Amino acid sequence: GKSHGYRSRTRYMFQRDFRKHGAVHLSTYLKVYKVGDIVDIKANGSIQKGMPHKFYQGKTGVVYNVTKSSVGVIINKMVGNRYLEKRLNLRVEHIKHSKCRQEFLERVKANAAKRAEAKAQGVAVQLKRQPAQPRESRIVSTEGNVPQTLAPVPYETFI
Amino acid sequence: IQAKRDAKAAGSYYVEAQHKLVFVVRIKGINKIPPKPRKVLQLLRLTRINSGTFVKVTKAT
Amino acid sequence: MAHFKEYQVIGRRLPTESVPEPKLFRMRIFASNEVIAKSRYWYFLQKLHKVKKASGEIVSINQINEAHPTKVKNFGVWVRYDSRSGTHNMYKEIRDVSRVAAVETLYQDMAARHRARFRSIHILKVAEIEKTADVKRQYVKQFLTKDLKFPLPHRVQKSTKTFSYKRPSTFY
Amino acid sequence: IHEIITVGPHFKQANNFLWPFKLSNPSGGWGVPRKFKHFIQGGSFGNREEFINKLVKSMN
Amino acid sequence: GIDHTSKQHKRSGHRTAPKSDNVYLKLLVKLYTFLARRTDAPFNKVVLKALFLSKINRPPVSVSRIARALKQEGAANKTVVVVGTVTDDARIFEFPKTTVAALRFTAGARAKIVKAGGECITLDQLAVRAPKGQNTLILRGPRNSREAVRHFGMGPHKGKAPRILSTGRKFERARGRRRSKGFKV
Amino acid sequence: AKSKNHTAHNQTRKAHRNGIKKPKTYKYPSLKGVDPKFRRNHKHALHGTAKALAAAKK
RNA sequence: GAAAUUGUUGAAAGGGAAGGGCAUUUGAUCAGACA
RNA sequence: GGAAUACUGCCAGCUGGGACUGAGGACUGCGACGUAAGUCAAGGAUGCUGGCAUAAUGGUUAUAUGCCGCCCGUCUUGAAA
RNA sequence: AAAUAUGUAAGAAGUCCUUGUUACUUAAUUGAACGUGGACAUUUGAAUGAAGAGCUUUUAGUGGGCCAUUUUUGGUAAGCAGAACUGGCGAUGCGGGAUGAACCGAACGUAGAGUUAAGGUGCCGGAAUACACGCUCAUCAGACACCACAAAAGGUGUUAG
RNA sequence: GCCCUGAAAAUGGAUGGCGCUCAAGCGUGUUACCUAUACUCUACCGUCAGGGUUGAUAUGAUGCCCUGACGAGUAGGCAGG
RNA sequence: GGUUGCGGCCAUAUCUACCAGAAAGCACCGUUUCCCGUCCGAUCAACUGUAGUUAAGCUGGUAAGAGCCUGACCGAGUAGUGUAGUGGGUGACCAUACGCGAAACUCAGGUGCUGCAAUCU
Ligand SMILES: [Mg+2]
Ligand SMILES: [Mg+2]
Ligand SMILES: [Mg+2]
Ligand SMILES: [Mg+2]
Ligand SMILES: [Mg+2]
Ligand SMILES: [Mg+2]
Ligand SMILES: [Mg+2]
Ligand SMILES: [Mg+2]
Ligand SMILES: [Mg+2]
Ligand SMILES: [Mg+2]
Ligand SMILES: [Mg+2]
Ligand SMILES: [Mg+2]
Ligand SMILES: [Mg+2]
Ligand SMILES: [Mg+2]
Ligand SMILES: [Mg+2]
Ligand SMILES: [Mg+2]
Ligand SMILES: [Mg+2]
Ligand SMILES: [Mg+2]
Ligand SMILES: [Mg+2]
Ligand SMILES: [Mg+2]
Ligand SMILES: [Mg+2]
Ligand SMILES: [Mg+2]
Ligand SMILES: [Mg+2]
Ligand SMILES: [Mg+2]
Ligand SMILES: [Mg+2]
Ligand SMILES: [Mg+2]
Ligand SMILES: [Mg+2]
Ligand SMILES: [Mg+2]
Ligand SMILES: [Mg+2]
Ligand SMILES: [Mg+2]
Ligand SMILES: [Mg+2]
Ligand SMILES: [Mg+2]
Ligand SMILES: [Mg+2]
Ligand SMILES: [Mg+2]
Ligand SMILES: [Mg+2]
Ligand SMILES: [Mg+2]
Ligand SMILES: [Mg+2]
Ligand SMILES: [Mg+2]
Ligand SMILES: [Mg+2]
Ligand SMILES: [Mg+2]
Ligand SMILES: [Mg+2]
Ligand SMILES: [Mg+2]
Ligand SMILES: [Mg+2]
Ligand SMILES: [Mg+2]
Ligand SMILES: [Mg+2]
Ligand SMILES: [Mg+2]
Ligand SMILES: [Mg+2]
Ligand SMILES: [Mg+2]
Ligand SMILES: [Mg+2]
Ligand SMILES: [Mg+2]
Ligand SMILES: [Mg+2]
Ligand SMILES: [Mg+2]
Ligand SMILES: [Mg+2]
Ligand SMILES: [Mg+2]
Ligand SMILES: [Mg+2]
Ligand SMILES: [Mg+2]
Ligand SMILES: [Mg+2]
Ligand SMILES: [Mg+2]
Ligand SMILES: [Mg+2]
Ligand SMILES: [Mg+2]
Repeated sequence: GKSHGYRSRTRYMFQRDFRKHGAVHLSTYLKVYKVGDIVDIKANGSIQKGMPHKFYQGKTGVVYNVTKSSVGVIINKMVGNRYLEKRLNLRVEHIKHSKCRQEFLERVKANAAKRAEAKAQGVAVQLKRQPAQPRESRIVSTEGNVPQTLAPVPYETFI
Repeated sequence: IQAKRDAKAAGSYYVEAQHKLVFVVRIKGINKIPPKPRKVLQLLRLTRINSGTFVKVTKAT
Repeated sequence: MAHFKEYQVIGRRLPTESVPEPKLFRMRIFASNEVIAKSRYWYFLQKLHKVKKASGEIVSINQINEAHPTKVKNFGVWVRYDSRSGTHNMYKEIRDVSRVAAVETLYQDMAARHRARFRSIHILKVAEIEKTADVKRQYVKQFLTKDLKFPLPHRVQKSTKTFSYKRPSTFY
Repeated sequence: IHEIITVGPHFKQANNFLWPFKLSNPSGGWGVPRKFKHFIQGGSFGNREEFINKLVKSMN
Repeated sequence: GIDHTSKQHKRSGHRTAPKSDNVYLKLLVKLYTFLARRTDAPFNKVVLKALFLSKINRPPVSVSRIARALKQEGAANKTVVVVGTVTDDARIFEFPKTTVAALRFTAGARAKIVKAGGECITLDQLAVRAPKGQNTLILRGPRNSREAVRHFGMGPHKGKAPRILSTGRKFERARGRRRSKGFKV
Repeated sequence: AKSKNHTAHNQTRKAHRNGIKKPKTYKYPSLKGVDPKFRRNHKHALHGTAKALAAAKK
């Protein structure tokens, strides 16, 4: 019959990265997590104790707890037509601080700046992100550049 | 008009700014539309055939 | 695909900081409107260069009018076509008054003789044949004999009423 | 109209203010025999550029 | 047709009159829509609604819960409004003056209130006195203290009172309810 | 009497009738599952400042 | 003293069923509204 | 050299024929034309003329004619079967 | 190592500063957590949309499904058997495909006028025995998706290469 | 490429039928035209929503009035009758 | 800049073959009373820093070197793919339209960067 064990289907998923087997490098352990920290989850196969379940691979959650060798991450898993809350107890080896928010966080610091930079000046700001605008008129020269004319090419083989 | 001429004059090419505004007309009826387009159709308020709205053109539209 | 115009199209790859002023390329394109002309341009360019419309830019699109549009002209034509089994290069000669005329009938001929729809054809070259006796196709040389004449045997006047009181006569 | 065609600083507000236009079928037809193809392929859907006007009129 | 995006012909889902059939109520409501329509005072449309409230969404305000409210910072001279019955509470010993306006005062409630030199006011007298409900303090009773909500949300690990008739041991307190009888909840 | 075994057909239809209800966020989430050594002390800590912020109003 | 079902009388239609829908001709019948 | 024309587009340019519709029922609005009094096509038809005043119109009904219409009920993925 | 699909983030529940609380924690008023006091408003931090959003109780029917395009397993195969996503039929008439559950078009209150879809326009049958360039002559021609089948291989028939 | 050979089944029979051959056939182009319960404008019915209005000295306050959008339906729910 | 002790990233650091390395440092190196461990003072333990050496370790440099790392309109807008059609084709399959887009390949450049502390012609 069918088989559906805890780690079933996870062949290549918990595998180890080419030429990156061996010990986990010591920075993975020097990093420091606090509550409220956003972390990305990716299981490290060499580390069996405290692995996330396969479902939570490539998932991102928030630290809600900090213990001796672990962080508790809460994930929103959705089942049926709704999300429930899942606290995951993960070991520090299956977790990294997430860059999902640094662009924001960078942007805020930046926005606060050119806002005071503008305030202390004479207001005049405009600092929402706008999306890619269509490009403007422009003139293209021929100094050094006459259009080369191409045609389509007959059928050939080389074989 | 005079930009295009002034450029030809100068041996060059005046490429107009790409358009900032388009005008969309729903052309297809109401049924057998797959979800993602069908959601978007709504988002652009085109939920019945031959109706139509203006759309400001950015990457994100 | 319709009644043809002929467009010079010009695109280039978008400018970069380190490569401002890319290279500029031209194609004469036979298409009906010029929305299709730009499409075709991009079609072929991506079959020649690393570009796609996304990373390129049309620079100019201009209609090219036939120079001597009431001059009977012998066109030799070069076409890459696609049949069912395989693909094929081909040379035809078309006698008409404009290149646009010519391209119109080419497409008709490729539809009729070879069942080639528009998609499956590539105009390679369309160029005016200067001296006769470089004309190479007997269905055209036929039409350059000196002092040429011909009757139009078996006339067919088109009736405008369902009934006739006469009995027709196809003299002419 | 102005705020609309120039795509002004307040276009979101201006354009949304207008209820989606409800026009009729093109008067003298679609010019194509089969609608649901790209404009380029001889059908009616897609970006047909400055050719939208000729249509929108017939349907307005 | 229209790719609809929202159920067509949906009723607002709020009452529009009381469901009750009492003239007097229908009158009070008659007063208050007029006030609600022509005073822009927000206090009036709040009332107008509550007059439509079913008996459940009208839990009684107790006279003690009233005395508490007046112990608010700067509230002791406000006149409390209660769009339901008001009831007496043997548990407060000191009750204040004030002016309570309601749909019903129980015997004891009105008693106690008055004994302290207070005043029981019908909602229509409250109207003439305070057309914009000037200086009013609206209290609501505890909706969720109903015995029924005890049983709403019943399921494993939600700890919420079986719908049960007779109770005591022998009544749903074995397998499923303890660790030593299969499992627990 | 064999019959259909299993399909997902038409299930997202149904989930979407009435939701996929975005997860619902609360400021002040719970301390459920939070290390108890922490929580024990954290209790006394709050108790402390509460007491202080009472004595602040004297 | 209903109905199914029957006799007579009267009217009508009917080239391998009949009945039905929208419409109008034709025949029969009829309400109203006019001052 | 200097025009014309085609093609595409624009006009808050002018103008003919034909069809369906006339909801509303004092006033009240936004306007337009007038030097003005005033006028108007400006928040939905009025004017003028004729014919019948009745089976004329209209309803009903029978028949004919054009097009169209399989037997309901039911179980069923699916029934005129 | 893609394409499609998929987690999170895009602020007031925000970012900083000033220095309380504890029994946790540090060599250490070190840190951790929770605070007090203070500084910055809608270009307060992308787009589009929003006939609003949230929440609670209760109860029906249902728990034989079948089809299409694409992905796809078993099978020589099936109008066969089994999955994936979406769309449908079921539960639904209307126009088209002569006919037809599922294709195309389009989703229904009672109507007038207009314009169309898909599909058509010799006659049946509303609508060009319209225009244009070729091709084809079959003593078993051919004739529009789904779709109601034909293959290898041949022809000094004819066309263009 | 089109056409022909390859190409054999049972009641008589099906490009839908007639019939069509510089087609009424095959490929391709260009116009016009026909007509859905769809689209546009209008009337009327009903549903849902937003406004207005207790002021007598006349008749429905669950009323009266303005305005907008929407209308398929088995099983099944509810409502008004 | 060299070197050492503790490192981070973990091959631009590895692999193969040559060659050069001042000064310090590391090293190899001397000894077996003691703690300690071995079949064996080779490893491991002690002791000297004295008796010796750059041979090795180590560091660096050479190589149309192996590998590895980086780049490029080199291949290739190729393969594959999301979307569309009453597109072609008996089929197998194939074109076209609006998008996304590789891997091999080819050629070029490169061959550890760097943190804390002590030390050194
Ligand atoms: Mg298995
Ligand atoms: Mg099981
Ligand atoms: Mg290893
Ligand atoms: Mg274990
Ligand atoms: Mg829009
Ligand atoms: Mg020319
Ligand atoms: Mg017109
Ligand atoms: Mg016309
Ligand atoms: Mg017309
Ligand atoms: Mg067609
Ligand atoms: Mg019009
Ligand atoms: Mg109790
Ligand atoms: Mg069984
Ligand atoms: Mg079965
Ligand atoms: Mg089953
Ligand atoms: Mg009797
Ligand atoms: Mg009769
Ligand atoms: Mg009749
Ligand atoms: Mg009238
Ligand atoms: Mg009227
Ligand atoms: Mg009469
Ligand atoms: Mg008469
Ligand atoms: Mg009859
Ligand atoms: Mg019939
Ligand atoms: Mg039955
Ligand atoms: Mg059966
Ligand atoms: Mg039946
Ligand atoms: Mg996503
Ligand atoms: Mg909006
Ligand atoms: Mg709203
Ligand atoms: Mg239920
Ligand atoms: Mg059940
Ligand atoms: Mg059953
Ligand atoms: Mg389908
Ligand atoms: Mg059923
Ligand atoms: Mg249907
Ligand atoms: Mg058929
Ligand atoms: Mg389709
Ligand atoms: Mg017939
Ligand atoms: Mg006809
Ligand atoms: Mg086909
Ligand atoms: Mg053959
Ligand atoms: Mg041949
Ligand atoms: Mg046949
Ligand atoms: Mg026919
Ligand atoms: Mg034809
Ligand atoms: Mg014509
Ligand atoms: Mg209708
Ligand atoms: Mg209904
Ligand atoms: Mg419905
Ligand atoms: Mg030395
Ligand atoms: Mg010894
Ligand atoms: Mg030794
Ligand atoms: Mg040792
Ligand atoms: Mg040496
Ligand atoms: Mg060493
Ligand atoms: Mg090398
Ligand atoms: Mg694809
Ligand atoms: Mg296909
Ligand atoms: Mg291919």
